[PDB]
Amino acid sequence: LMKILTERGYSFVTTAEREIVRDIKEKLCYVALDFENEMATAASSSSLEKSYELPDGQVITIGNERFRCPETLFQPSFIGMESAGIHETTYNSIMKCDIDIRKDLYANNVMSGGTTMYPGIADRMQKEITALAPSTMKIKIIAPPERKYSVWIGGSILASLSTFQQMWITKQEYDEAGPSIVHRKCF
Amino acid sequence: DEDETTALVCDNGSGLVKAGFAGDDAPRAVFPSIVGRPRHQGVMVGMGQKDSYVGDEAQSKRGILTLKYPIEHGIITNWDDMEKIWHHTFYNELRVAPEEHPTLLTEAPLNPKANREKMTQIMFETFNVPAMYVAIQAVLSLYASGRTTGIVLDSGDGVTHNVPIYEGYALPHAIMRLDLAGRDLTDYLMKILTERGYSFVTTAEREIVRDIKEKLCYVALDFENEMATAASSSSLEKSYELPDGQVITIGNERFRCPETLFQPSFIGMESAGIHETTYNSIMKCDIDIRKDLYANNVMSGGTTMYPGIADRMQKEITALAPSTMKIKIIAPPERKYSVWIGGSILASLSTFQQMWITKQEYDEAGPSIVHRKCF
Amino acid sequence: DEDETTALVCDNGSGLVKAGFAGDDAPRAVFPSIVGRPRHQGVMVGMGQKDSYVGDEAQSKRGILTLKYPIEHGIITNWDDMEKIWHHTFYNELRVAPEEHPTLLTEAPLNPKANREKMTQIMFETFNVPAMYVAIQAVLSLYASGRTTGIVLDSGDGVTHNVPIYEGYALPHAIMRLDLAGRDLTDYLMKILTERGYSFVTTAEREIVRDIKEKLCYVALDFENEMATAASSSSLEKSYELPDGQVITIGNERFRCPETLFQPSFIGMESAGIHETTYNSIMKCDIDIRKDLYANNVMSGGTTMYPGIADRMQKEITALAPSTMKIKIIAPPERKYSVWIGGSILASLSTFQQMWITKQEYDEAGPSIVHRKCF
Amino acid sequence: ARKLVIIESDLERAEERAELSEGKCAELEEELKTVTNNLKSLEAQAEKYSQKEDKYEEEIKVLSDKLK
Amino acid sequence: ARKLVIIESDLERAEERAELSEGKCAELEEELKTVTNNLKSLEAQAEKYSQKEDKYEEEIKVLSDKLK
Ligand SMILES: Nc1ncnc2c1ncn2[C@@H]1O[C@H](COP(=O)(O)OP(=O)(O)O)[C@@H](O)[C@H]1O
Ligand SMILES: Nc1ncnc2c1ncn2[C@@H]1O[C@H](COP(=O)(O)OP(=O)(O)O)[C@@H](O)[C@H]1O
Ligand SMILES: [Ca+2]
Ligand SMILES: [Ca+2]
Repeated sequence: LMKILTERGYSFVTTAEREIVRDIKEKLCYVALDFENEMATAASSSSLEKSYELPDGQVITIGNERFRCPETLFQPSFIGMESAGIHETTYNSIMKCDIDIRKDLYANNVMSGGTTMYPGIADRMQKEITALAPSTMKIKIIAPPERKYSVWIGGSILASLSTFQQMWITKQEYDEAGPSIVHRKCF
Repeated sequence: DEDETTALVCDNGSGLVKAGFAGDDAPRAVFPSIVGRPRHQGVMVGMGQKDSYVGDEAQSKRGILTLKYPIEHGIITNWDDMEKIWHHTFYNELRVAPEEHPTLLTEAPLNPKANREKMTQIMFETFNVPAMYVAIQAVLSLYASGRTTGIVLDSGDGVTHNVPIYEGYALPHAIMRLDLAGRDLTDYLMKILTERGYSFVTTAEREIVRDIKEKLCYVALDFENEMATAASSSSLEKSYELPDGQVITIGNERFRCPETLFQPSFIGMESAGIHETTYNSIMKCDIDIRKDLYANNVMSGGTTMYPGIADRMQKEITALAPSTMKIKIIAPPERKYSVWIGGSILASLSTFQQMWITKQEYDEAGPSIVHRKCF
Repeated sequence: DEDETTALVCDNGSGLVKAGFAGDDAPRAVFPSIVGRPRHQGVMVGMGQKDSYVGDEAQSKRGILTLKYPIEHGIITNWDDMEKIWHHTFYNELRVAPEEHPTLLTEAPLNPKANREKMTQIMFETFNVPAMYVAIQAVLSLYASGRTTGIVLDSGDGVTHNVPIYEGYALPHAIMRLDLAGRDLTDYLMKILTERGYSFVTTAEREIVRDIKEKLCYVALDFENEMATAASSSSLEKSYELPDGQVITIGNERFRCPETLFQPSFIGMESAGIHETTYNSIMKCDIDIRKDLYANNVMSGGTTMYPGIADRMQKEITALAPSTMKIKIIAPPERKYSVWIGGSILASLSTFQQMWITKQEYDEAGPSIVHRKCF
Repeated sequence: ARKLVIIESDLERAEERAELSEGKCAELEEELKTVTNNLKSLEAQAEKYSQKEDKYEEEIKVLSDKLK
Repeated sequence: ARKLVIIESDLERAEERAELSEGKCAELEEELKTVTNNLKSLEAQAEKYSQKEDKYEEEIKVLSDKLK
């Protein structure tokens, strides 16, 4: 974001204010549904110009700056890479597995991580996935509402499991098989 | 139902298992014969994988299953799996114990002598079966009509059998055993589809071929005339939008594979069409036996439901064969259960006692007791 | 040289193109198959970018090239680029016009029918080619020794082919097509290197893997015994100071990737090792055909130059197979050009007239003229 | 606050129109499944009938020759 | 403000699945009419083929008698 803000003059240089960007981001910034149609909307000053008086003392009208950065997600070409949008990588993980495995994968897609709380992150998936992919099953993505702690919910479980004994490492087990004990036995 | 031991009825093949309750007319539970592993690692803890998955359970979710075929014509790569396949049938659905009721099975003609004993060992030693038997596929489809003079051709997924069983059984050779049925058809299509680009690789989608096959695919009446018809896009291009999401216009692919039936030359063999093998079983027997054989030809097996399978027989048989009697082939409409209809009979016969095997009879004459006395 | 049209010799794959002058023995120009864009903006005016960069030009300077792969087994994402790839070969180096000399190409077995016509369309319609042909990879490597009874296994970057072509071609299935060669090996290493931290991400350095591979990497004779050897730091830790500036001690990484060859289970498939597929092509044919097949097994393809690729075959083949004949595999030393050696022949044959296609022949029988008549 | 009340008025309208369509769509699909079942059934019979007449005319042709 | 967005989003989601369902439902409804017409047409032809091959059955029979 700080790199792209330089086009307007704003340049949050040091790494301290760099964090302020992250703080401000998670309050108003959102993802572009379709950058093409939203660009023509810039003519209006209602849905664009957003108010956020710096706690310091200088307003930053984040209008076309909100839905500009997230575009990089779908377009990694803006960060020097050949990686395609997250909807291509979806195919990349589906085309590899068996043929009779897909119909049920589309019926269930778990999306975890608090990063997936940006307004306009889930509705875009249905647009790009249904495009270049089989279209005769139930396309369905499970994006847990509070999906940031989804790992923490599962964490409290493993710590309480008894079968966990079959997996965990004991004091002596670390000395018998050396340091590699961990990822030399498990996966 | 309650009184009298009451025996079950079953018919195991090399592709589809047929089994139901007792004293029934038709199979009540026909689960597919599949058992693979999770080459993948099951979630490993999201159950201690094991169960290669089977029954409607496996067939429902092939995706993550490396379907491993145990029974391939004669040789069973592994018997350990078969034990837990039969532990599901009698209990999970039928809810009855084999340690209480007799049992009936089918015999694949010309099967290694060691196999018929290995199976019985599982019953007598562990599942305690004081009474059971293993009858011969084709002969069962017979005893269920109204005559003692007909030739039968029974087959499905195992191997083809041209058994002219009418007045008696076994004399010179007549009967034939041909490894070319069901599973062979499912294996051949994927190879030929590669010419168009389509390549159903793994063994999971291999089954999808069989599923799609039994809905539209048909047999070529005359490949010569049907080839010129390809110019048109009405009788050829068939619609079948993959449940996944990609149409496959099976036009010239439908009546291409079945041609192999009449032309085994396309599968590396000298075997002639099924209309030559017909002669091969007729020319051997006596001279004054033919006129009535043509008047009755039993065609059993659900494989003979492909559109264009019966009408072709009248064209090829009447060609290079005597032509002054009544050429007539009995192709039962639902000829897949013809064996099951006959199975329910043997299990209820009393003369059956003259044929079946009793607990003690297996120990007195040793393991060979079965095919050392009967045929 | 001058008199007689004099035909060229070529062999295009899905990774490396082999082409030279005419009447030669070996390829004179072997440029890499790469064509990307300047995702970056070329200097945009410091030439109107375009040229995705190709030939020694692109390979010399990958850095600022988003190498876009056009030909992926069967499907060509875009044909427009292929047009200007062939406009460089015949002219920039060979300095000869295809509108004067015939042309010879290779056929990737089981390739979509629509592709063989799309290519020919580029020649006949634009490059005016009154005479050309497209022969089958493996069969060419054959006709170049001294016998009419040998089984061939030809592959490189495209897909693996187990073709038992000796006395004839095509009968039941025998032959096999497996998408697991060259490009597949280059793609698998980067994934496994991530376990140590090394992650060659972009497709540019992806090629560096292939370059480094063909200098030190070798195949595991027996992964079990070689694992215990890891304790020592002599045969494992290999030196290769990155031309950039960071050593990569490829010790247990060299003989780890090749294991996938024998164990396709590591790439999500049911395909068995290459020694099982060998049986898969032998068990199908006649019984009295084997004893001489083992006595001769042709192994073509530069891929079979990895140290520890031939000695392993004798270990696995002699295991689960008949063992009373002469087990013998012919692995030509320089077996990469085995196809090129055979190519120079077909282009010079006169009987070739019985097989090749003439200008008018393409219009009389339509586009399908090629694979509608030949095989 | 007022906009919060207005936005809800349009939501219920789309939900009902979607449910009403799904109701008929499922019925049409079920009907299609029944029709297509008889379609191929009649086609099979039509092909069989065509096979019969072809064999009949062929035999009749022979009967005529023998009659003469 | 957040509640508004949640409901406003539901409107876009409800409107999307509505126009998509109705669009396909209308296409399906129109297709059924075409398939139904084909069914009636094929059924009619099958009837003509059935009554024809039956006429040959009685024709080939009477000719067999005259031949005898
Ligand atoms: N309606 C049908 N039409 C044509 N073939 C069918 C039909 N239903 C089943 N089949 C086929 O019949 C075969 C299974 O028949 P079955 O008698 O159970 O064989 P087997 O006993 O040899 O295992 C499979 O090839 C299957 O595709
Ligand atoms: N000296 C070598 N040793 C081992 N592999 C080699 C050697 N030279 C080339 N190769 C490999 O051979 C492959 C290219 O062989 P080639 O016959 O041109 O394949 P294709 O025709 O399938 O494109 C590449 O994987 C390359 O790394
Ligand atoms: Ca059978
Ligand atoms: Ca190759």
